[PDB]
Amino acid sequence: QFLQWCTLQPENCAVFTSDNKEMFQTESGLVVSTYSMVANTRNRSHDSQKVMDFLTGREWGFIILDEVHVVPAAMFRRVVSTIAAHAKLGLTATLVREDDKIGDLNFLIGPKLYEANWMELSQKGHIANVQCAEVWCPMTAEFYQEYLRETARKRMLLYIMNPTKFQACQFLIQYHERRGDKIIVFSDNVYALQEYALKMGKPFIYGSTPQ
DNA sequence: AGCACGCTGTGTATATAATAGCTATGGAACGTTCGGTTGTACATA
Repeated sequence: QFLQWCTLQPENCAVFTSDNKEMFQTESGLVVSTYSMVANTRNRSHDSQKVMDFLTGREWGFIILDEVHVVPAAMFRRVVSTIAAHAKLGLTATLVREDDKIGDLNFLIGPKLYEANWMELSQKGHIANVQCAEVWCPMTAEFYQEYLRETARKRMLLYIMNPTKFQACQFLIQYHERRGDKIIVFSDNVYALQEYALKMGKPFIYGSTPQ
């Protein structure tokens, strides 16, 4: 995106991820990295230790914290202190977290400059309109009976795999595919994700996947 | 009938013309047959 929208020459851009760790040697350049590769404290590899020293030694002029709703976490906030910078910007669509650490952003990166409405940009053609829906798949009699006895932690897997949900997902997928739509099926539970994918013969992605 | 002797043809040398037929002898080509597990974050009960 940086290359496409502005005239940033590729020579001055270095991506510090788990794959490649080379750093730009030109006087002034750009580093696009991740919190996991910059907030680590205990164990850094030899290849990743020179890069971190390269980041720390120089006095940067600007830091862009994408998805800044995770910076006030227990350890991610450490990067805001270690990295030297005279300007800090936070970019996030959602500025909410379950705990009370959201307010910590004030003394980490500063105040909230601007906010934008969602419907205003939707009616102006800048973002798409969505008809949100919530389908009620009544649990079948057989599955439901077990839901009463089982404990909290297993009850989750029980009400995620009820057959009616399989039928509803299969019907919607077929209906929208006929409409020439590209569908995404989210699932935080990996076992259900694999079971659904192998049952419908569709690709799936989860945490164990190589980049 | 075998051996000695006389007679007769053949070869070798020389020149020469005529003629047709085969032989060498170089020169050129083509065809056949041998040398994955650990450890730490993060988000939620």
